[PDB]
Amino acid sequence: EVSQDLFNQFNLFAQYSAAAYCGKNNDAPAGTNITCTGNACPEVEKADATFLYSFEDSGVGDVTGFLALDNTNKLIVLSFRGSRSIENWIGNLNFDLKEINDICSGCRGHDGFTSSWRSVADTLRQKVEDAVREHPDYRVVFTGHSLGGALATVAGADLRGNGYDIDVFSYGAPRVGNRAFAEFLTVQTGGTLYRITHTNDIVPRLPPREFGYSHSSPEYWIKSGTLVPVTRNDIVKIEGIDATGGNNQPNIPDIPAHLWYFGLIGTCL
Amino acid sequence: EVSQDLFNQFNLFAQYSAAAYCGKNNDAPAGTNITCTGNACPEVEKADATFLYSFEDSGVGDVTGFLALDNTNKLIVLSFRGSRSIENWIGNLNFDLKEINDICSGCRGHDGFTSSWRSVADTLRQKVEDAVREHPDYRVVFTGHSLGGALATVAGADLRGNGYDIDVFSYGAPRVGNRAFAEFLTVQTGGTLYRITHTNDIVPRLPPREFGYSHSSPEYWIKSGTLVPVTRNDIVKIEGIDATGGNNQPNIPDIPAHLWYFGLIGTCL
Ligand SMILES: *[C@@H]1O[C@H](CO)[C@@H](O)[C@H](O)[C@H]1NC(C)=O
Ligand SMILES: *[C@@H]1O[C@H](CO)[C@@H](O)[C@H](O)[C@H]1NC(C)=O
Ligand SMILES: [Mg+2]
Ligand SMILES: [Mg+2]
Repeated sequence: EVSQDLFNQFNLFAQYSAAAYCGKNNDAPAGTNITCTGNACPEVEKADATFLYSFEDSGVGDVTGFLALDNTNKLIVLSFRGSRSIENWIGNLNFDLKEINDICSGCRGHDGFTSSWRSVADTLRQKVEDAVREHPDYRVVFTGHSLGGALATVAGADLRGNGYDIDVFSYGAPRVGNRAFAEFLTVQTGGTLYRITHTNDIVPRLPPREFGYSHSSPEYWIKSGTLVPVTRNDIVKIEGIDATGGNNQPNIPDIPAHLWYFGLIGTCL
Repeated sequence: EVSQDLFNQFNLFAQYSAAAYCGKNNDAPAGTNITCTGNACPEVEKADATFLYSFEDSGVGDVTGFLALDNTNKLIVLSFRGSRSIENWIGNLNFDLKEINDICSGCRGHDGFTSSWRSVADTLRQKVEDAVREHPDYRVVFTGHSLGGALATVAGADLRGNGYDIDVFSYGAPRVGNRAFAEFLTVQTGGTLYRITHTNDIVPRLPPREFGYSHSSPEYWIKSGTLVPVTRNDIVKIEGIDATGGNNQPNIPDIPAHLWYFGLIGTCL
């Protein structure tokens, strides 16, 4: 229940997000080709994909990721990495909200996520703004898995509307803000947010709705199981803020489902 | 390629080997249903498979695994687990041989593998013969991945001939003995050994041939890639002792290939 072209984009940026974990380089020199261990990003390798900027443990919050240039699919991809130990990150995850009137009025965002992007915003903003210059005809995409998907969502909403669209592909991303921030991410122009979830993944269910958090619409839900390859007919678009019938169900969640988004993600062989 | 039935058996015992890693209850009571985390053994869960005897950190070489009763497929499965950390086990691997003339004269086996099996052979032989006694129409299968594949190979060659056939399914198993032991394993009576390898897996290339180690015949080589699903057309039968063309090729080996035998194995999500 998705166009074949959309399914390919979902698959391609899932591998870009996985490359933020399994890239052979975290302190790469700019210009080297992007490769993954254990065949984690086969389609990223097939393209003329090179680094533009890499960062490890930058700002505060340990923001890790890279900015890439794809000459085959005609993209500038900013990819954030999730936590190095997702099992640890889930348990020690804070729930405090912080007023983010700098993005939208009445909006409240997860304090950890918002403050992490700001500490790196001023640096990352020029790196994307220098890349969009030398390649204005290229599509700028923000992507990330787990915490990376949350960072890409905050970064996308903060840099949108300055001359270029920014599309965001998040995989297993947690809730990032309150109802007002969820409404903002749902209708904000200048790019499309693609929020991907997998079965009963626990992370898209955190922080709880009992703490004022809310999800943006729509949701692209993967019904196929863990370690099962994903097809076009295994994805359901679910419209509605905080809608049920997808990842937001009152059943018992699962951690392994967090690591299977079109393939192995969040870890490397 | 292999037949549809043999392909189904290759898949089933790969999950029995993977269950030795990702069994939820390692110190499981006898009679509890066999389940896995991360969907690591869905075919075992679908079957009426229960634990007969579970052993963890047993014997000398930290022998871990379980004996299982499968009433759906009429099987008595002895599954051996590999090393907890495959990377550290590959490095700290001795190449010392020890005479095992009581299995076959002129035969020498890897001193580590043979001594570990002997440290629990008496205990495990009784548990197996007890299960064969109450289910004489059941097939006895020894299986294992990595170090577990080596233990299943030497335990089969030892216990064979005592009234019940013993088939062995090994996945990514290293060499265990000299050429005299390889020819014995190749033509031994009372059961069939299925030695299964994947692309350029490093473990079936250890210990090196230059230290007096040989591989039994034949070889079932999975030529499909890592994180790629296996079809029956992706398995190649290769006859000949120490034959080349499958896993034994003059190229650079790979560790991730060791963790993909029909699915994720050797680690758990
Ligand atoms: C980098 O990628 C390009 C495009 O595929 C390729 O032609 C080039 O050889 C790659 N560089 C290396 C060192 O592999
Ligand atoms: C255990 O498995 C058997 C056979 O598959 C089934 O009849 C039984 O209901 C199961 N019980 C539990 C608790 O899983
Ligand atoms: Mg959201
Ligand atoms: Mg052998």
